[PDB]
Amino acid sequence: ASKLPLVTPHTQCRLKLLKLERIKDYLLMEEEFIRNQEQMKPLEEKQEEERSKVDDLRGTPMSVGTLEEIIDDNHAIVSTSVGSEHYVSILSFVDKDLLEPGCSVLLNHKVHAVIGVLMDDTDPLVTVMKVEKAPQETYADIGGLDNQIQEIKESVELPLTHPEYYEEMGIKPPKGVILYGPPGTGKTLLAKAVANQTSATFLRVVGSELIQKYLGDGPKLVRELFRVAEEHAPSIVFIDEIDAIGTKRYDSNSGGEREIQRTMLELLNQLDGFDSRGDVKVIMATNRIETLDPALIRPGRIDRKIEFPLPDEKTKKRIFQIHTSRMTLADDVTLDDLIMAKDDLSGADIKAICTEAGLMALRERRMKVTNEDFKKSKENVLYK
Amino acid sequence: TYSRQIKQVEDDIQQLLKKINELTGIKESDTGLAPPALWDLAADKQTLQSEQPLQVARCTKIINADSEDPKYIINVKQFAKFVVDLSDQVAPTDIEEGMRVGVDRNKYQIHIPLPPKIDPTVTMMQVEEKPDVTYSDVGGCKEQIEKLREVVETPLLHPERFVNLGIEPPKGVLLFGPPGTGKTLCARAVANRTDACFIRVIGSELVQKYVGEGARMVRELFEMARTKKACLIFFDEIDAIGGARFDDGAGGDNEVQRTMLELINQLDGFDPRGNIKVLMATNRPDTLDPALMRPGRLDRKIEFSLPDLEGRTHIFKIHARSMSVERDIRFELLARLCPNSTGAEIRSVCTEAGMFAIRARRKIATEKDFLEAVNKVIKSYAKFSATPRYMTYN
Amino acid sequence: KGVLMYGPPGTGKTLLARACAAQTKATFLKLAGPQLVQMFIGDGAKLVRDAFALAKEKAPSIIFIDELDAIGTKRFDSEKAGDREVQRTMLELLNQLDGFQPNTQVKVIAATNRVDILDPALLRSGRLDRKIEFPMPNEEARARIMQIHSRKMNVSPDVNYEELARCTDDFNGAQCKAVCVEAGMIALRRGATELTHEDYMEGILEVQAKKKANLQYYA
Amino acid sequence: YDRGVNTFSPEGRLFQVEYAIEAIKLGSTAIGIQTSEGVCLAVEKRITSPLMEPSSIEKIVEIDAHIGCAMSGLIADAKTLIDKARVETQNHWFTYNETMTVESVTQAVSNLALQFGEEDSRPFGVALLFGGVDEKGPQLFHMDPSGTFVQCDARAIGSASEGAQSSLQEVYHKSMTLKEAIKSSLIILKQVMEEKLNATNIELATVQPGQNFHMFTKEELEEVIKDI
Ligand SMILES: Nc1ncnc2c1ncn2[C@@H]1O[C@H](COP(=O)(O)OP(=O)(O)OP(=O)(O)O)[C@@H](O)[C@H]1O
Ligand SMILES: Nc1ncnc2c1ncn2[C@@H]1O[C@H](COP(=O)(O)OP(=O)(O)OP(=O)(O)O)[C@@H](O)[C@H]1O
Ligand SMILES: Nc1ncnc2c1ncn2[C@@H]1O[C@H](COP(=O)(O)OP(=O)(O)O)[C@@H](O)[C@H]1O
Ligand SMILES: [Mg+2]
Ligand SMILES: [Mg+2]
Ligand SMILES: [Mg+2]
Repeated sequence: ASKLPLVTPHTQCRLKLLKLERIKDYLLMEEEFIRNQEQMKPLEEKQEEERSKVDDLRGTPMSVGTLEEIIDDNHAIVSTSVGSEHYVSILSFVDKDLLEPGCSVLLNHKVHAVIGVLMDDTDPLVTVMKVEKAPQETYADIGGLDNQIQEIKESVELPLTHPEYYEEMGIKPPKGVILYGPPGTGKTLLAKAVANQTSATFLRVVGSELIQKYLGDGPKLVRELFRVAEEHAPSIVFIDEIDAIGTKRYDSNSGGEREIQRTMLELLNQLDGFDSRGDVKVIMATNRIETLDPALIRPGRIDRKIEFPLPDEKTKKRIFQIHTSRMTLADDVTLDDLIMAKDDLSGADIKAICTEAGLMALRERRMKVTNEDFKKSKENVLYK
Repeated sequence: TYSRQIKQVEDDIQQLLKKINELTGIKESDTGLAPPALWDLAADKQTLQSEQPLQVARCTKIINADSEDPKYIINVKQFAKFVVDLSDQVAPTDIEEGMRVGVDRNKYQIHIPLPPKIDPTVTMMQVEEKPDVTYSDVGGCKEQIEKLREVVETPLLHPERFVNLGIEPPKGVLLFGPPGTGKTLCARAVANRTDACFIRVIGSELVQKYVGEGARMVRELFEMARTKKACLIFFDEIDAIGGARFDDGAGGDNEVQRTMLELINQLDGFDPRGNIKVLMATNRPDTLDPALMRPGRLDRKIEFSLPDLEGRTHIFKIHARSMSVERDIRFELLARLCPNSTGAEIRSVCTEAGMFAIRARRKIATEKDFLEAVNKVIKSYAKFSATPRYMTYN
Repeated sequence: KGVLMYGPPGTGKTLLARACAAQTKATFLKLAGPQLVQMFIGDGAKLVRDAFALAKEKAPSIIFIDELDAIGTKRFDSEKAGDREVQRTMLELLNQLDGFQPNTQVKVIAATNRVDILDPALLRSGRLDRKIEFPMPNEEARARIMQIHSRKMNVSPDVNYEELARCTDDFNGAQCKAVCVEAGMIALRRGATELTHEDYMEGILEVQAKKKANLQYYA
Repeated sequence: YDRGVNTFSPEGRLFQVEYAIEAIKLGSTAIGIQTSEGVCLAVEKRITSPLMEPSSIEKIVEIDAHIGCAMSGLIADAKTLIDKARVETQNHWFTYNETMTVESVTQAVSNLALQFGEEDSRPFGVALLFGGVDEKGPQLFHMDPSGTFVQCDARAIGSASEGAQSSLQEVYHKSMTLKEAIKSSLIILKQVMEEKLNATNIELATVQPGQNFHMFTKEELEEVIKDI
């Protein structure tokens, strides 16, 4: 376990041979070094003798406790599960480093003395807000954008994969990335390919669900959220639809906008706090970019501002080609009549038409998709 | 040449490490304990010595005493209350009232006094650790650096020049301007340079769900503040913690105002904080309450505006000192291109201007690379720019 | 029965209380504003009757309240929301102060700055009897207060507190105190030992706290 | 949140005219020097495009045969005031049969400079240098978006104004000559300018007691460039 971190010749050399031969002699020295201790000091088994001596110290009714202070000379005040706290002492098999206020520990039944500490059963919300797997396909699924994708790899992926380029430059990566445009323009869709691509611990949160009914529960949820993001790894925090904190008012919130405000203040701390931040990236996305506070949008808090335009028609045919790739297209159709049907159709619109047309074929048990499928299909999708 | 001969002679000793280190005893990965090779102090003696003579000594809280006699009045967590006594090992001196004491479970007598409650969420906002921000790095507002630093550290580092002159130094100071101007970044150089308890406070963390709840947190903060001799209390973004009182009709924003009034009381009146210096910083000061803005609480009043030309050039020389560039560029040209601009924007231009050299295959940025930063950051992001309604602070 | 001081907050309201605390050799008792505010219910109420019961025991005793507006907020009718628990404690303040079974043993000194906040039920006639405002010092008192705080400094007789209080209008005792300390620091910056008039003149400039923006284009 | 346009500062002064003090800082830099030999004047163009015609833009424009001006800040607003000055000279000559003096021009524009409001709309984002030769010889003035004006000897106005003033006070004296004053100016111009100096980046005009207001062109100009 972490015996020798050096690998640097990386060849067939007498260097890499003599490494092990040295460490060979040291590990044999450890073997026959400890071998004499039981040869001339049997006196025990030492594999379970001292171990069950510890387990003969500690009783089987192991009560579960929680720290609240520390006095260094192995005694402290520890809170009971009832609440009536004590002033017990602490053992020598307690390996006194994992002791923080509020931690779960192991106590005696009788004198309630601090026997051991307890590993904490994670947290329900960490898994809830924690994204497990890659959602879907890569960046090749998107099509048409091809410029800001270089922007997203630029601020996000390239800092991860090539931390040589910033160092030869004498520079750090940009901090904050924001995404804005018309709705249905693939804003979340790009983040799915990011969540495909990355190996970092990924988090995703809607801007709508920040708001609470309890006072300060929002900002508390923020503080523990950034706690979770920082405590894990090179992490990617995504926020969708952050305008919804400013647009809609809900009567579940006891406070009005002057609690929403305080929520945005605590978040505004967590972007640009004086504390050492660490390796957490921030991707934001919405459609109403003009509405929120520009104080969150200052450089220092967000560096990169990324608009998503409406698709041009030669990109539209590409998006049709993507959403018609694996499907049994009957050759009755022409996609170019389908392009100019709406002047300002989204990429959600194309897939809506395609999938709904597949629903129309599955009404008639068919396998291929004909022209009138699209004819009545856009009647269903667009006009209502 | 000896391809397998290095690999298996490598591998049998990489395994033979573990094959006898299991015969040492590090194994049986636990559920919360310690290394078996370490605990052996409490092995035969303290196992029956720190245990079998040792009591539990349940901790309590004193109500009060009475005259002529000990006849102490104890209090516990949930249960009833007793008339109790000392031990012989302690004097009745430090058995003052309202004090936590360790007390046996049988005779119910006092063993040792205890420190009172600290409420560890307040303990968390002690920083314990310093950032690296140099006064060299906040260059451009050196008069503000001086005018602040003469207030902050000079009595702490020299408590004689104020005394022998015969003046009491001020205690309170706010810092304010538009965002990104170097308020928080400026505070980090103080937390760098300092030595005493630097207890930071962000006001939205005081937003509680119960009533009076943050108000007691204020009190406890000043309790452990008065324990220390000299202590620096930091206040970030105090507009959440209070604008003013404006109440009309149904009581709106009632709860915040009472905590603000407690903050007033802990600052001024009736044998105060003494040697406890405070430091606020806001974005928009215009919202703030006048009695809060009364001196004796917020004496020094430091503005942070944009640098004139030379501070901006200096900020170019701060963020731009450590990047591969063309040697023969000039920054004064760029500062001419950035009239109304913060140093965060300057840094952002530095970091983007590197990325231009990172775009194709260049190692060092050029002047026209900087120009490629200027129009994009300054003029293409000019829809947002966040500043001008904060110049008026609305 | 019941004195109330109100006005601008820099007028010195705490200062009288700690003065009279030195004056009388009686049971002085003080209160914070939000001190009578608890998470649970009725604890502030019991906390009230403990204080008036203890001050009931100490028959020579006066009670001080600072910042009554924390609790003394005027009532309102509203559905769906609206606090009550503070107004409970406000009600035992009203009755337990005055009403059924009165007494003449305690004297009440209250301090606030804003009056319109207050429920007029505590401003009746006899719960709070003598309501006095604290105006701003006219000019001569402004000379007098910086004359007070100018005591523990090396002062060369370069001072004209009449000039100082005339060139300093619209200030309070806190600000006039602050010119004294800031002149006490400017002279330390120039390293001088005694004080001159311009030290005060510049201390005024710092206490006023103007925004510098390049104005030399007048007159 | 929206104040009125006639709102005084808490410092006392204003907001919007004070913002026009900010606005003129973005303009191209300009240098005029009053020498007893005569007043020289120079400005850059801030050349943008190769496809741009360069001579379509200028900052030198004259009012009379002994009065020219130099503008900065905003541009399109200034020509109104230029027209007012020219009209003013033609009134003064029309009724007096003599030339209006340069200072009396300057006050006449400066009275116009602060007249906006909400009766009978906003201030002006320009910065003006006034060259002329009256009976008191060479004259050079500088006015304000506040309408406050002054006589200067060598004033640098624009984006690099304050840096050029420092480099200007060290080199100016009362006994300058015009030929050294021109080259002296163009050195500082070449310093503060972005692009490489040529015969197209800048333009000049001088006024003499002897001859009229004359504007230079790119034939007599580049000799000072090669002989900088
Ligand atoms: N350029 C595109 N290429 C392929 N599919 C697209 C494109 N744009 C949008 N879509 C389809 O539209 C759907 C909606 O994408 P997404 O939700 O990311 O857009 P959005 O702008 O984030 O929507 P919203 O504005 O509702 O958040 C995606 O599942 C995607 O398949
Ligand atoms: N004078 C300066 N020199 C160098 N960098 C600066 C300066 N002022 C601000 N910055 C940059 O601004 C960023 C934010 O600084 P800081 O957090 O202090 O802003 P602020 O003035 O506190 O406003 P806010 O409270 O919104 O953050 C820092 O990353 C720093 O790089
Ligand atoms: N003679 C005086 N008149 C008025 N104020 C004074 C005088 N002497 C000192 N002061 C100032 O008055 C302040 C008293 O605080 P105070 O104004 O009572 O707070 P508040 O009124 O907001 O409770 C002191 O801090 C002191 O600096
Ligand atoms: Mg979406
Ligand atoms: Mg900050
Ligand atoms: Mg007071």
